[PDB]
Amino acid sequence: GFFGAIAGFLEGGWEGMIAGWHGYTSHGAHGVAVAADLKSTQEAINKITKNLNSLSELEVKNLQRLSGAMNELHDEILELDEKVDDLRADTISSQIELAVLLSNEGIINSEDEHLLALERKLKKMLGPSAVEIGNGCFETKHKCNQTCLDRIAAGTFNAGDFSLPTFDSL
Amino acid sequence: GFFGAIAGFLEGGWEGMIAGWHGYTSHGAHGVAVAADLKSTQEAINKITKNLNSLSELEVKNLQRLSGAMNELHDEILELDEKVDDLRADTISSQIELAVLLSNEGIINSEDEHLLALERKLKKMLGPSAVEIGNGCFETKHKCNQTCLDRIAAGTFNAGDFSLPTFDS
Amino acid sequence: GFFGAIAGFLEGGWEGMIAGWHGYTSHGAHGVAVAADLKSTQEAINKITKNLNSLSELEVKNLQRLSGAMNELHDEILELDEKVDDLRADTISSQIELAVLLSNEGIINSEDEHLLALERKLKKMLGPSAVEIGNGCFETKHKCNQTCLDRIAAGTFNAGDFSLPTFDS
Amino acid sequence: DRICTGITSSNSPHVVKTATQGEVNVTGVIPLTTTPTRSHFANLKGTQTRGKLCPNCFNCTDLDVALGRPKCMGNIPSAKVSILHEVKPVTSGCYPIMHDRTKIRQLPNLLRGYENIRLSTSNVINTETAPGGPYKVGTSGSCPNVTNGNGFFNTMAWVIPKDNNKIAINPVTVEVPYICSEGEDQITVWGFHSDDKTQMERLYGDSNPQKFTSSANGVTTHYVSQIGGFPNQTEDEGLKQSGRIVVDYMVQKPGKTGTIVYQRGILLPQKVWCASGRSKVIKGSLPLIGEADCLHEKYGGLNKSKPYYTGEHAKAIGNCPIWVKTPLKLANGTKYRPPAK
Amino acid sequence: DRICTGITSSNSPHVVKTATQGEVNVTGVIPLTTTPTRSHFANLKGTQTRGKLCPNCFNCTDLDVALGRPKCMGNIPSAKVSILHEVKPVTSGCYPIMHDRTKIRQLPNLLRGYENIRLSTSNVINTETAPGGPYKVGTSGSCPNVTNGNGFFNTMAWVIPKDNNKIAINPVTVEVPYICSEGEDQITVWGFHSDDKTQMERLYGDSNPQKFTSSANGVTTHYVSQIGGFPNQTEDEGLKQSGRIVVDYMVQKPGKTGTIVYQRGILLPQKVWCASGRSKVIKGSLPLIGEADCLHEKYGGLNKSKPYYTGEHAKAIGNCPIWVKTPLKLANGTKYRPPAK
Amino acid sequence: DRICTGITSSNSPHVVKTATQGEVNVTGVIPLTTTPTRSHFANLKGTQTRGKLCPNCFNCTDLDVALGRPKCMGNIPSAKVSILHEVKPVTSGCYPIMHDRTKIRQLPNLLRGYENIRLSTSNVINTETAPGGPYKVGTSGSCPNVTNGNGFFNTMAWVIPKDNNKIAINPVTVEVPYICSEGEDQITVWGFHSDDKTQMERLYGDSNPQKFTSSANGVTTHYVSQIGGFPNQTEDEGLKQSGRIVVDYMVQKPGKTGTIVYQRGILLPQKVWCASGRSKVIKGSLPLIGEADCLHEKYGGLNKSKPYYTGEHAKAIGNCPIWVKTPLKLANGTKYRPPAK
Ligand SMILES: CC(=O)N[C@H]1[C@H](O[C@H]2[C@@H](O)[C@@H](CO)O[C@@H](O[C@H]3[C@H](O)[C@@H](O)[C@H](O)O[C@@H]3CO)[C@@H]2O)O[C@H](CO)[C@@H](O)[C@@H]1O[C@@H]1O[C@H](CO)[C@H](O)[C@H](O[C@]2(C(=O)O)C[C@H](O)[C@@H](NC(C)=O)[C@H]([C@H](O)[C@H](O)CO)O2)[C@H]1O
Ligand SMILES: CC(=O)N[C@H]1[C@H](O[C@H]2[C@@H](O)[C@@H](CO)O[C@@H](O[C@H]3[C@H](O)[C@@H](O)[C@H](O)O[C@@H]3CO)[C@@H]2O)O[C@H](CO)[C@@H](O)[C@@H]1O[C@@H]1O[C@H](CO)[C@H](O)[C@H](O[C@]2(C(=O)O)C[C@H](O)[C@@H](NC(C)=O)[C@H]([C@H](O)[C@H](O)CO)O2)[C@H]1O
Ligand SMILES: CC(=O)N[C@H]1[C@H](O[C@H]2[C@@H](O)[C@@H](CO)O[C@@H](O[C@H]3[C@H](O)[C@@H](O)[C@H](O)O[C@@H]3CO)[C@@H]2O)O[C@H](CO)[C@@H](O)[C@@H]1O[C@@H]1O[C@H](CO)[C@H](O)[C@H](O[C@]2(C(=O)O)C[C@H](O)[C@@H](NC(C)=O)[C@H]([C@H](O)[C@H](O)CO)O2)[C@H]1O
Ligand SMILES: *[C@@H]1O[C@H](CO)[C@@H](O[C@@H]2O[C@H](CO)[C@@H](O[C@@H]3O[C@H](CO)[C@@H](O)[C@H](O)[C@@H]3O)[C@H](O)[C@H]2NC(C)=O)[C@H](O)[C@H]1NC(C)=O
Ligand SMILES: *[C@@H]1O[C@H](CO)[C@@H](O[C@@H]2O[C@H](CO)[C@@H](O)[C@H](O)[C@H]2NC(C)=O)[C@H](O)[C@H]1NC(C)=O
Ligand SMILES: *[C@@H]1O[C@H](CO)[C@@H](O[C@@H]2O[C@H](CO)[C@@H](O)[C@H](O)[C@H]2NC(C)=O)[C@H](O)[C@H]1NC(C)=O
Ligand SMILES: *[C@@H]1O[C@H](CO)[C@@H](O[C@@H]2O[C@H](CO)[C@@H](O)[C@H](O)[C@H]2NC(C)=O)[C@H](O)[C@H]1NC(C)=O
Ligand SMILES: *[C@@H]1O[C@H](CO)[C@@H](O[C@@H]2O[C@H](CO)[C@@H](O)[C@H](O)[C@H]2NC(C)=O)[C@H](O)[C@H]1NC(C)=O
Ligand SMILES: *[C@@H]1O[C@H](CO)[C@@H](O[C@@H]2O[C@H](CO)[C@@H](O)[C@H](O)[C@H]2NC(C)=O)[C@H](O)[C@H]1NC(C)=O
Ligand SMILES: *[C@@H]1O[C@H](CO)[C@@H](O[C@@H]2O[C@H](CO)[C@@H](O)[C@H](O)[C@H]2NC(C)=O)[C@H](O)[C@H]1NC(C)=O
Ligand SMILES: *[C@@H]1O[C@H](CO)[C@@H](O[C@@H]2O[C@H](CO)[C@@H](O)[C@H](O)[C@H]2NC(C)=O)[C@H](O)[C@H]1NC(C)=O
Ligand SMILES: *[C@@H]1O[C@H](CO)[C@@H](O[C@@H]2O[C@H](CO)[C@@H](O)[C@H](O)[C@H]2NC(C)=O)[C@H](O)[C@H]1NC(C)=O
Ligand SMILES: *[C@@H]1O[C@H](CO)[C@@H](O)[C@H](O)[C@H]1NC(C)=O
Ligand SMILES: *[C@@H]1O[C@H](CO)[C@@H](O)[C@H](O)[C@H]1NC(C)=O
Ligand SMILES: *[C@@H]1O[C@H](CO)[C@@H](O)[C@H](O)[C@H]1NC(C)=O
Repeated sequence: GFFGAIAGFLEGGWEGMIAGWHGYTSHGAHGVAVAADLKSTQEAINKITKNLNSLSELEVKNLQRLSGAMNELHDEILELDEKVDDLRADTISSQIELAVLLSNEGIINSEDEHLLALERKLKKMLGPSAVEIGNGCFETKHKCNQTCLDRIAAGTFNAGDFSLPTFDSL
Repeated sequence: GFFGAIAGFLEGGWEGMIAGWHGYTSHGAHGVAVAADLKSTQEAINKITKNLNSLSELEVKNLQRLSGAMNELHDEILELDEKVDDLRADTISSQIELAVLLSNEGIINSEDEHLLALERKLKKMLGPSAVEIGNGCFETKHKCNQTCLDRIAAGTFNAGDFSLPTFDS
Repeated sequence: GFFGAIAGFLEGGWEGMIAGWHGYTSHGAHGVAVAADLKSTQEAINKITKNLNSLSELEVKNLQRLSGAMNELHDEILELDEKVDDLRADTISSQIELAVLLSNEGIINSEDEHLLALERKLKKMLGPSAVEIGNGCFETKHKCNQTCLDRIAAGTFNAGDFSLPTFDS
Repeated sequence: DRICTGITSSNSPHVVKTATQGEVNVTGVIPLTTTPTRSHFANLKGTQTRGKLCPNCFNCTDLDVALGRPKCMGNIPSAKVSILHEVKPVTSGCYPIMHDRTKIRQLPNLLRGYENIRLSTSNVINTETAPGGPYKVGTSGSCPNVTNGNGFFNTMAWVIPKDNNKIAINPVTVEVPYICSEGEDQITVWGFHSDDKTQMERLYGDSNPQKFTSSANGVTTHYVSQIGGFPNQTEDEGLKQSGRIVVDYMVQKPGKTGTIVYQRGILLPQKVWCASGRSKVIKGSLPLIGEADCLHEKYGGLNKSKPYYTGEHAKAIGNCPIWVKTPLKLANGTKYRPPAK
Repeated sequence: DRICTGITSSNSPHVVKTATQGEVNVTGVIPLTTTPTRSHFANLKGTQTRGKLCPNCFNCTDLDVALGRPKCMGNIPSAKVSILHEVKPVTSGCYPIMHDRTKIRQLPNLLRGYENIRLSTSNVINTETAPGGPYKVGTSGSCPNVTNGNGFFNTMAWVIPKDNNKIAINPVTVEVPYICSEGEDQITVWGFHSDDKTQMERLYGDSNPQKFTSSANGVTTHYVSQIGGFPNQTEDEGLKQSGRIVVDYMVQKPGKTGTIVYQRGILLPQKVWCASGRSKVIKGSLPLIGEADCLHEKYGGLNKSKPYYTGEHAKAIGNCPIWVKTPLKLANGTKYRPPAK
Repeated sequence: DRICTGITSSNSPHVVKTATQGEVNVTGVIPLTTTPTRSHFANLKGTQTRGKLCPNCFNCTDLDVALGRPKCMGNIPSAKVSILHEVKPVTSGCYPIMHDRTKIRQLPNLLRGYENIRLSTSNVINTETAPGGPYKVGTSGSCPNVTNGNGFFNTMAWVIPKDNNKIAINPVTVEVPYICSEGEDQITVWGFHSDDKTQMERLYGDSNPQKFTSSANGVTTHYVSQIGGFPNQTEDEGLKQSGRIVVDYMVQKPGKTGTIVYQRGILLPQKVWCASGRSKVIKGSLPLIGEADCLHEKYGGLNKSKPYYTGEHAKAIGNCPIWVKTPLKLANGTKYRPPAK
């Protein structure tokens, strides 16, 4: 979004990322490895699913006929009744449009926020020996190929598997 | 929230945190110390208070009777008038519901943002010798019991009080 | 905002920052240098311009006279019609008031978010030898007067210009 | 090695509007609308739906039933939802009416607006004490009853002056009492028969135009009869007749009396409608086929899937999608990004 | 040691809905609604509130005042807000009226819809030049005036043909002139007296039903009188009478005249109502007790605390809470978290 | 050295409201509203706008045209948008009408509500077969025709009884047929002439008041004529006359008949209005000057700049700004900050 543009996040995207919307890339001698983070993808999906349920919860009064106003006899009143219905339809429509607009605004905006959170998952796993650049990238002392990258995505990656120091967990 | 879930933030909470909604914990030999941050708590409360004033500022036109339409004589008109009132009430109600939903959306969402900001307060106080993990935690070279944590929350913590280096303020 | 208040971001502002809304300051032997970031400013302006287009896209049905209801003969009906118009004006106005309030809420809130992204621009440029304090400031090994700061704002700054290490892109 | 955070790149044909980024392509959406297709109308799920007023009255129109045409009496079940299937209801029998001279056609459409509809079990006026000399009650072969004897609309009494009473009268006034129960509206049916100069004199002893005036809840209506030269018989039994009747209805709110001022040819109200509650009413057609979540004036019966719908907005009742101007979509993916350089 | 950022854990019985996380428990809420309780109605704070039309007219119903019943004349104060306390207003004296035969009952409810109400100070029609031969003005013991002499409704003149003029007339036409001030609506009260055959001939020289027709702003209404056999006296002075009057009202917009076509027994308009502005009107009951921010048709007077309210929506005026479907809560705390392991 | 992220400090005279920070000063705003200024009315851009019904009928008022006044027949263009410039339309010729005794004045305002308006080319009632004995058609010098001979309203026929027919009659009934094309409303114009006692007998052979009754779509209206002593001629041709006509209109929906019950002096309907579609109508004034995006009842013609506007809300058609309570502004800058020491 606007954050990633200013922060110098990569503006392009990775076609290799299929299992999910968000994840990690690894750049080294092997070339470029790509892995999706399912947790980050799932969270985004749950937010959207909740947002879909929320929009679907809206109820409005039925518009039916007036019980008393009779055709021919009360045509003037009926014209006003038609007008009342039309304006109700118009007003609720624009309100729903606003609710959906704000929903889509949130979903698209939350992308960089996901990336920022994926930094924190990546950072902790990599241990204190890795170097944070700031553009969403870390420089590692160890090599990290597709097999390595995949363990990161799964959250099972250990830095001791390259004799590197770790943040010992709780 | 969704950030904290991905970021590996602690999903549980601290019953010992009473003086406020947000704050710090210290895990060491002393066991686990817990302190609330009043600055972060006040900010959250003021945001909500302003948000309450905003919701309370809404005005809508009164619904009263038609001055001209007489009972019995104009019952058909009066039925439509009744319908107009019903639909106004329905529409404004759903609009207010939307406004409150978004308000609650903001308040609940802002939690992780508060945590993220407490990181920046904690980090500067802890000085350059501490190590940022990324999960909202810092590992310190020095010990920090409840007395130490209280100094952090109060913003008085100095790293030179452990002969450790500081970011010069 | 509330983030910057808790994070201990500088709450004041810089009159010297003219070319833009957001940017950097440099504190050293030179005194205090100030430069605006056009990229961050442009982004903020574009979001607002898009937000203006969105608000301007709203269409609502015209209110005109009833074709059938005649003056004098149908004055009771006409009174209800006037009420229908009045409430439409009232309801849609408050909806627009809500839409605009949320727009400005987003715009004002996004200030600290811009700063947080400007940290990431600054951090990468400064290279691995710089020290992140956490309050939006970095400590450098080199001097950075106004000429240096301008290079940072422009994104042309290299740490090799002081023979310091860089994150190579 | 350098490890970064990245976002996928895929085909992004779908578009959504945002507040701060305008329209953006995305990898996936959840559609929030559909355009429904026109279908037959149906019963509203979880609610008995009224079509014909009297379902067991075969070969009877709603107006037939509302007027109390012989052979067309029966149970009128309550319903919280009713379909208006005749914008201008017609009769299909009994004595020839000149419908367009009053508001009478809309009477069954008025009734169906109520939840409960019943015909009164006693007469609202005793014809044997009704003003305007002694009467005998007239009938017609146009209105054969359940044993095919000559009858008349059960809501009215075609009162005829006795042989010693064939004389003109000044306009006389009868008060129509309120005979319904707590909360019920009373709908009083009444009218007047007229004929050519000869039959008028035979039946009533007067061949001058007769005058009628009703008054209830501030509403007055005035009629003047026509002597011969009537328009052709229509929507009746098909049996040729020289006379015509004019029928009207009179709404009496709870505890309210009405008055009818009449001369010769008066059809005095007998059985009256007692109605209460409200039925939700929309335009539709018969028969009702199956069930549906939503009855929609334009699409008929439709079941609810998406929360919203696009197309022709109209009156609709039940569990319905909400109308919107445009096909809205909820984003279920990421804003489009080009493949990495 | 490890120092972390953390969130409290407390009992979280309260629930709020969110867009992206559904319903969540929280440690604290600010309630935005209350359910009001029924209270007596009151004066609207900062606005003089009308109950009775004429506060100084003791033993007078609003309809009494509107008809100009003797002893029931007085100042009618302006009001921007009015309580409708009689859905079907009644009289409590004077000559027996057959109320339900016209729209007359609603007359004071029509008047209270205006901000300003005054009775005209001159008569709108001079009875000594009024069509239909020479007249004398009639009075009754049913309508004792302020000195307990025989009087009549001050809005009307019970005109009677003189002894040399006791003869039937063809329907004559009178123009009712507009006599109110700039911007005012004129509300013209008029009617007709009727009796049994004997009194009709004695008073008017005709015992046939008389006919009356009014016309104003496109509205025509037609009446036919009844001769004897009247409904029983009610809402009157309690003195036995053989005759009944029918009363109606006629609205004349600024500068607009109306016409009345009448025969014998006519009650000609005298003093007329002159009204202007609009008063905000809601249903309520009397007496008004104290002050309130808001008058609510269902809950009476209530003061404003919470911004919204739940319960029975109805018409309401003043500084009111806004009705909502559900008891909304503003979140004032943190989403529930289990105690840390 | 220490490098930080900072925000500007500038003059911040503008204020906007936020959800969570209340009102805050900002360095710049984008105004979203303006208060419009009152202007002359105009043509609606992209839509032909109707003013006078018949623009080329010079020295003819809208009411003149609607009544079918001679010389005031002409091209009446269709229009999807119409200006109501006469709240109470007046005539400017032909025989003296007592306008205020019916709803007739609003007739052209009713017509302009339709998109298409045409006068029928054949008569709806044959005067040579109309009930009430044989007739001749009358004319007047007050209504000079296209060759300046004595004429009358083209919508009506001033029928006069022939010399063998100078006699009073009982009320006779004519049925008014529906003669318009598919979808069209028929607006039937009719009335009755009256005069002093002498002229009534010369013309009609009866000097008693005459009675007239119309009936259409459930609506009955009743009139009784006046004999002499009329109000003064106004809004007419200016030629002195002893008689007055009363004119009324009767709306017939597709396929619906109406009836008129009449005696002497009847103005039988001839040419009738056939109208269809809907014109969008707002109050305005003439002449229309130039073009505009929006026609606004209060501001006249105005062009659209800002998306919203403040001021007097009223009916408006076209491409209009949306009314709002307050001058809203979109923030275009940063929240105020004090200069940093
Ligand atoms: C009324 C009658 O007898 N009608 C019969 C019809 O009669 C014709 C001819 O006799 C003839 C007379 O010259 O012309 C018609 O009238 C002419 C005539 O010039 C003048 O009288 C008049 O001024 O101008 C008219 C111009 O047209 C006259 O109407 O002849 C037919 C064929 O022979 C015959 O079928 C008619 O008899 C009626 O028919 C119907 C069915 O077609 C029924 O059987 C009628 O019985 C009823 C009915 O059920 O409707 C019997 C009811 O008991 C009775 N009800 C009451 C309360 O009296 C009704 C009632 O009389 C009529 O319905 C009222 O119109 O009649 C049967 O009479
Ligand atoms: C007119 C009269 O004398 N009425 C008094 C009443 O008279 C009785 C007897 O005449 C009786 C015997 O014939 O007949 C009763 O009616 C008969 C009638 O013959 C039939 O038509 C009818 O169908 O059947 C009836 C019998 O079954 C008739 O009513 O007797 C009572 C008993 O004392 C007496 O009260 C009547 O006198 C009137 O009383 C009231 C008080 O109750 C008033 O004082 C009346 O004075 C007024 C009034 O104030 O209203 C005097 C007014 O000046 C006068 N107003 C005008 C404008 O003239 C009115 C006016 O006459 C009446 O209101 C007209 O109804 O009367 C007092 O007259
Ligand atoms: C018919 C006639 O003579 N009209 C003229 C009228 O004459 C005077 C005198 O006769 C006078 C003598 O006593 O009586 C006046 O009426 C008295 C009446 O006697 C009393 O009972 C009553 O209480 O008071 C009345 C007023 O005091 C009577 O009015 O008036 C003048 C005298 O010269 C004259 O203008 C009248 O002639 C009419 O004038 C107009 C123009 O002003 C037209 O030319 C009329 O021609 C027409 C018309 O075109 O309008 C001719 C038409 O052919 C005819 N239309 C039809 C369908 O027949 C109309 C029609 O008569 C009018 O509408 C009638 O009101 O007249 C011309 O007649
Ligand atoms: C405009 O008005 C003139 C006169 O007002 C109309 O012309 C006239 O029409 C009448 C009746 O048609 C003529 O009067 C006579 O009619 C009898 C009918 O039996 C006839 O027998 C007589 O011989 C006589 O014609 C009258 O002569 C005639 N012309 C004039 C100059 O009066 C004219 O029709 C009107 N214009 C339009 C377009 O209708
Ligand atoms: C973004 O979406 C738009 C609209 O869905 C795409 O534009 C369409 O592309 C198709 C090709 O498959 C054409 O047939 C249509 O005519 C286009 N319509 C419009 C309105 O442009 C566009 O290609 C998408 N962009 C990306 C990058 O996926
Ligand atoms: C249906 O048929 C006839 C209508 O003529 C009714 O039976 C007649 O009623 C009259 C009443 O005056 C009596 O003379 C006899 O009972 C019958 N006479 C003839 C000639 O049939 C019968 O009551 C009507 N109604 C029903 C059956 O409910
Ligand atoms: C929105 O999310 C995805 C769109 O990519 C939809 O598809 C699901 O994606 C998840 C990946 O986490 C997998 O279970 C499958 O690929 C898909 N599941 C199913 C059941 O199709 C997902 O269905 C969409 N959600 C909604 C509510 O529409
Ligand atoms: C979250 O709030 C809900 C609503 O108050 C709690 O559920 C209620 O629990 C109480 C006591 O256990 C019961 O009396 C109510 O009947 C429950 N209501 C419903 C709707 O279930 C729930 O216990 C709370 N959860 C937590 C973790 O605090
Ligand atoms: C109330 O009572 C009577 C009406 O019956 C009025 O008395 C009349 O007063 C005038 C004064 O000029 C006398 O000329 C009449 O002779 C009186 N009539 C009778 C029958 O006594 C009295 O004025 C009325 N007072 C009002 C209306 O204020
Ligand atoms: C929102 O809830 C908080 C609770 O966290 C309230 O804050 C408390 O208010 C009391 C009295 O005002 C004071 O002691 C402190 O401000 C808070 N107490 C504690 C123990 O934290 C706050 O008042 C609530 N806000 C509103 C508007 O009701
Ligand atoms: C922020 O708020 C308002 C902006 O309207 C400023 O207050 C106004 O400033 C004008 C200009 O001199 C003076 O009339 C008064 O000081 C205020 N007038 C009104 C009507 O409020 C305020 O000074 C602004 N503050 C800053 C720091 O910019
Ligand atoms: C919002 O404000 C910005 C400036 O604060 C406007 O952009 C500047 O406009 C001036 C002249 O109007 C130019 O000289 C600058 O080059 C513009 N860009 C800057 C200062 O970065 C912008 O036009 C405003 N937005 C709208 C929609 O009017
Ligand atoms: C914490 O640190 C200091 C050391 O003197 C003091 O406050 C206290 O003795 C220590 N222990 C506890 C439990 O506070
Ligand atoms: C800062 O930069 C260079 C030296 O590095 C030179 O221009 C001068 O010393 C300084 N100039 C300014 C404007 O501060
Ligand atoms: C109308 O004429 C009558 C007498 O014929 C007179 O009373 C009245 O003042 C006149 N008014 C006008 C407006 O000419």
